[PDB]
Amino acid sequence: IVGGKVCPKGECPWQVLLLVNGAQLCGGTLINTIWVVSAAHCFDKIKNWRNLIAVLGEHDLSEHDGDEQSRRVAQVIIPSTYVPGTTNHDIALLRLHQPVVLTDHVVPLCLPERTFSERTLAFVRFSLVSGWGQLLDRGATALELMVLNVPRLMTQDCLQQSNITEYMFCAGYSDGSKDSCKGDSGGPHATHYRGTWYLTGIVSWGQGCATVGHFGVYTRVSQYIEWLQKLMRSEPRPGVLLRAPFP
Amino acid sequence: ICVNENGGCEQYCSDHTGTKRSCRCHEGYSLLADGVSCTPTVEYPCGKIPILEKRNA
Ligand SMILES: Cc1nn(-c2cccc(CNC(=O)Nc3ccccc3)c2)c(O)c1-c1cc2cnccc2[nH]1
Ligand SMILES: [Ca+2]
Ligand SMILES: [Cl-]
Ligand SMILES: [Cl-]
Repeated sequence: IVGGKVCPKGECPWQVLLLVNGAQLCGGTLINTIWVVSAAHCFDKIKNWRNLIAVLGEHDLSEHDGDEQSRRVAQVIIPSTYVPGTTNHDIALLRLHQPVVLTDHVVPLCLPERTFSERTLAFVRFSLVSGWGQLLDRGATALELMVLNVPRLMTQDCLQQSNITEYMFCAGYSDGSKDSCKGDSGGPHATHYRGTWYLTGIVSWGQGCATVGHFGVYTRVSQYIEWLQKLMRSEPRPGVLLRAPFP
Repeated sequence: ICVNENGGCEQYCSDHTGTKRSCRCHEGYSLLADGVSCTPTVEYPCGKIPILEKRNA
C-alpha cells in the first residue's frame, strides 16, 4: 500500500498473510473459519504446494504477540477460465487444513449475496484496501499492516480518466499518490454498508503502483459469489491445486 | 423493491410476486421484528470489528 496508513491492530481482522517457505507471498481474505479468498496469480509459480501457510491475526511482522494463527493450505481452487500471468478471473479459494479460531483479532469478512453486491455495494463510493505490500513503487514492503481508502470508478469513467473486463473494476487515484501494490495482491477490497463490512474486491495486478494516469485493478467478487458458494459446500479432493469450472 | 434503497433492508433482499418484499440476514445474524434490521446471534459475526464494537458498547 502506497499513500495509506497503518491499520490499527485488530481493525483489519479479516486480513490474511500468505507465506511460502516463510517468505511473504501474498495477501488474503478470511470469509469463514476454513476459507480464504485470494488471487489466482499468487500461485502461478508455486513449486511445492505443500509449503503454503496462511496467517491470521497478523499485524507487525517483526514480532510475535500471540494473536497470530497459522494454518496450512490444504486446497487452492482456481477458476478454469484463469490464464496464468494474466489479470482476468484473478481469484482463488483457499481451504485451510484446520479452522482458525475466531477472536477479537481474527474475524471473517462477509461474503455478500450477489444481488446485494450488485445493486447496493457496487455504488458505495469508498472502500478499504489492505496489505503488507510495497509502501512505494520500487520500495520496501511494510512491517505493519497498511490500509487505504479508495474510490471506485464506473468502468466507462475509468477508461475516460485513464484491458478492463466485466470481471474487474477500477479503484483509486490517477495522481500517483495512492494505490495498492506489489505484495498486496490477494488482499481485500472491503466495503461498508449499514454498520457491516463486505468483500467486494480482490487486489489483482497490473503494471506498476502509484503510476500516474492509472487506476488500481481489482477482481469483481460479485461475479464469483455463486462459484465460491458451491465450492464451499463441496468435499475436498486430493492434491492441493484444483481447477474448477467457471461459471 | 430491492433495487431501491436496498428495499429498506439492512442486509439482503428478495423481491416477491406482488408488492411483496423479504429481507434477510447473513449467517450469525437474525432479522428483527421490523423486518429490515439484522442483529448478531454470535460472538464474532462477519464484517464486524470487535475492538470497535466493544469501544461503543
Ligand atoms: C508484479 C507482481 N508480481 N506478483 C506476484 C506475487 C506473487 C506471486 C507471483 C507469481 N506469479 C507469476 O509470476 N505469474 C506469472 C506467470 C507468467 C508470467 C508472468 C507472471 C507474482 C504480484 O502480486 C505483483 C503485483 C504487481 C502489482 C501492481 N499493483 C497492484 C498489485 C500488484 N501485484
Ligand atoms: Ca505479529
Ligand atoms: Cl462434492
Ligand atoms: Cl499436491
